[PDB]
Amino acid sequence: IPSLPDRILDAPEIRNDYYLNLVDWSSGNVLAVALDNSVYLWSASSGDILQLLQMEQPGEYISSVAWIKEGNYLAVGTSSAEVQLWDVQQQKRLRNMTSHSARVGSLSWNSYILSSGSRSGHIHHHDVRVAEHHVATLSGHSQEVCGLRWAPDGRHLASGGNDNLVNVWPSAPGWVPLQTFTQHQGAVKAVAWCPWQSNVLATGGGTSDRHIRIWNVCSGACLSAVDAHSQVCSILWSPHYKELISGHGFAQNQLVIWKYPTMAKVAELKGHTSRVLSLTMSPDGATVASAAADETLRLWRCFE
Amino acid sequence: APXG
Repeated sequence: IPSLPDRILDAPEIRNDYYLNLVDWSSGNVLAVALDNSVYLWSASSGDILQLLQMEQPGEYISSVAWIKEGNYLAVGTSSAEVQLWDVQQQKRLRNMTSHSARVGSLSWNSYILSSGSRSGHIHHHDVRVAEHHVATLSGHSQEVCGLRWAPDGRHLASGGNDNLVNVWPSAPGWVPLQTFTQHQGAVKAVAWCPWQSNVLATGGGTSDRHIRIWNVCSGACLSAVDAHSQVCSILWSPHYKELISGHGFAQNQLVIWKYPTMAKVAELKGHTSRVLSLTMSPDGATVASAAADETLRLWRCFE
Repeated sequence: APXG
């Protein structure tokens, strides 16, 4: 595992707000990076950069980005409670979806259904193909929904909040969680499903929790609870190595690679000078981009 | 330069 990233991209004006999900790597190998009020696209193949959009009103900022599975549309959540849908090949906003009462800090796609999480605590399902996009409201959080992730098989949706809860929702309704994990003693932003085990979920808590928890969402069992000694902003699973990677803050501002299922520490990726905000994985699974409050995106080819 |  290389101790240095393969690339370092400048991320000037990246919002140092823990609850936002400002980066996402598309299946088309394009990294979407939200920098204050703009979204930049960076093609990992050509290095071409495109300023896709800029918010039009003063005080507006991007609070989340998420690529649809095919990588041709980008969802962008805003501080003005909008969930915009951008066609990145046309470089045009197809939709400006309103329904939320507060910023949309988290997003996750399940086919044509886009789920959005808000600072209000609500999650909305949006059928982006239809006029009345708002087809469901999932209300299981009383504070900001900062983690939102559909399972790769679409059978469950996980959400983590600033109310220290993890909810595991069904894919259809009523709309009540199948599981509500209260064991994290801090905000739950890190939420990632095991790619090779349908019901296995990894979650990570903030500064007052510092733990990575592995769950079986069917039995509700906590399979593992590991102290990372720092806030856990993000978790990713490598489908190739059978490992997890987590991003952290004070004091080391590092990424940790853990062996699964033993949860043994494999490596620490040091380099960021301020807290890591988000991790995102390349489509091939080889590279992890970490966005940090030090205004850089470090691209670690740690799984190749 | 953003992302440079």
